[PDB]
Amino acid sequence: SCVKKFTVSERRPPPEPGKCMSLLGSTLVNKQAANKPVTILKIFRCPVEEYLCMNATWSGRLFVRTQDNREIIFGNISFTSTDSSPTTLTGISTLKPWPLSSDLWIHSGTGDIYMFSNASFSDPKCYITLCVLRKNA
Amino acid sequence: KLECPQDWLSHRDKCFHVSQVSNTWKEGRIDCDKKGATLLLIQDQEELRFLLDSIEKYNSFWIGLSYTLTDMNWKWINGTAFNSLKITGVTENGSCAAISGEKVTSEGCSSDNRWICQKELNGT
Ligand SMILES: *[C@@H]1O[C@H](CO)[C@@H](O[C@@H]2O[C@H](CO)[C@@H](O)[C@H](O)[C@H]2NC(C)=O)[C@H](O)[C@H]1NC(C)=O
Ligand SMILES: *[C@@H]1O[C@H](CO)[C@@H](O[C@@H]2O[C@H](CO)[C@@H](O)[C@H](O)[C@H]2NC(C)=O)[C@H](O)[C@H]1NC(C)=O
Ligand SMILES: *[C@@H]1O[C@H](CO[C@@H]2O[C@@H](C)[C@@H](O)[C@@H](O)[C@@H]2O)[C@@H](O)[C@H](O)[C@H]1NC(C)=O
Repeated sequence: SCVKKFTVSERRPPPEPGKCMSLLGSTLVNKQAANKPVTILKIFRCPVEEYLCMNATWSGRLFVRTQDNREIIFGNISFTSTDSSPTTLTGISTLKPWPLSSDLWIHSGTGDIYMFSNASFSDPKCYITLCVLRKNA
Repeated sequence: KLECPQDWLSHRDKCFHVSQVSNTWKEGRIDCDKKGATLLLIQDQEELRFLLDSIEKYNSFWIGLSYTLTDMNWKWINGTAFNSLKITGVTENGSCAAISGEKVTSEGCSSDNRWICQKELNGT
């Protein structure tokens, strides 16, 4: 089962088959707990729709901003959507050697970015490109 | 000279509140309204640089500027259309604006960021 939804964008429609769309941002998955001095674990998610319920590909670039306004792209990520199944992570690539501290890492299971609030850089963000596929692509 | 609220920054004809809490642009807008304020309306580069020098500055902060679907144009929450301050971005990647470091960037409205509220003078 898959119920078509599009909440990762509030002012733009999803692309038509077979067009693409650029998405920039990140969700704070554990928002309710995190918005309540101590260093805490924040979990971030790319702007990726779990119930897109259409054959599509997601291709994103993950980055942070340093204390000297420099953007560090620490990794690449990919997801696929199907008309019959929810969105699944299909791959992660990390910049080697790791350009950041141990205070941020990407989870392998999901593509979730785990960060400690004591980090000497900004919250992670994803430059995602959503490409919806034509019928029988 | 108007008395500015407790733990609020003061600069020219404005009072500023920087949130420590992250949320969507709409939730950020609601929060400023509950405080009897509005999201940040940047007057000039001098106002911008004041905030940068007194803000943790590497993170993104929602401002009172978005791509309104009724007008089909970038507009400040005060109803004034946006002109060239420049919004940076190679592509159209969102309908909501935020101060990113020193630059003004477009981002997805459903994203989670901190925000700057403002209380401005409008007479006696
Ligand atoms: C979306 O992609 C799926 C593949 O994941 C397509 O399903 C295939 O459909 C053909 C018939 O058209 C079957 O012969 C295959 O067995 C199906 N593949 C799988 C793996 O289930 C589906 O047709 C695509 N949907 C659209 C609208 O094009
Ligand atoms: C709505 O907000 C905008 C942005 O803060 C105001 O625009 C400024 O207007 C002054 C003149 O009053 C100009 O000198 C500035 O350069 C403008 N700044 C920008 C960035 O546009 C505008 O005044 C406000 N409109 C109303 C009706 O109050
Ligand atoms: C940043 O924090 C790292 C781990 O944080 C830990 O988790 C929180 C929730 C608390 O339980 C805290 O006591 C833990 O330390 C540290 O390993 C690391 O040294 C810290 N980094 C800096 C730069 O201070």
